[PDB]
Amino acid sequence: GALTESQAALVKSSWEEFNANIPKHTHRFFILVLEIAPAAKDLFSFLKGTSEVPQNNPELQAHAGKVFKLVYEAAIQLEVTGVVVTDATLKNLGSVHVSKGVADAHFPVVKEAILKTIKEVVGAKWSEELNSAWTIAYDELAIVIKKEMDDAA
Ligand code: HEM
Ligand SMILES: [C-]#N
Repeated sequence: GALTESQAALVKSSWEEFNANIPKHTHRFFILVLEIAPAAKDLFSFLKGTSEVPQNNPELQAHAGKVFKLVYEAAIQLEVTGVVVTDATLKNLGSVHVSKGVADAHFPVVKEAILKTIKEVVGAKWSEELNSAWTIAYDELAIVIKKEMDDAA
């Protein structure tokens, strides 16, 4: 699909829609995660010892926000420039994932959790053209972090 001026326009628009509700979209995101894979719970410091996913935990919200911002930034960067740029941040990211016991097969878990989360976020405006646009942008960013993990291991 590439990322036409028209496709980028579509990702920006849908991300703005996500940020518009962090405590919701972020708790939803962790539930979609634990749906696709329950065992994942022991990983998160703020999930351990708990029985259910905390709904107003600042640690949790700050965490999941950061995750979606990163995927959006990635899509624009693709339309403008044609690529995703690796920086200091993406590299520190890669370190912390390894400390915490995270692997590559974990990644389609967090992807589907995000496509599903955005399908839920844009509702009827959903198009093939848009699905195609977020899919392209995750894939392209995941490719970059997995790259930094393997490097932190
Ligand atoms: C493109 C995809 C992904 C993005 C953009 C992303 C982003 C992030 C960010 C920004 C942090 C916090 C770093 C800090 O400031 O110290 C983090 C922490 C973490 N991530 Fe991810 N991540 C991705 C995929 C995954 C996957 C697939 C898993 C496995 C389920 C995972 C598990 C964790 C855990 C356990 C922590 C530590 C949280 C703690 O105990 O406090 N991440 N991630
Ligand atoms: C990352 N969650």
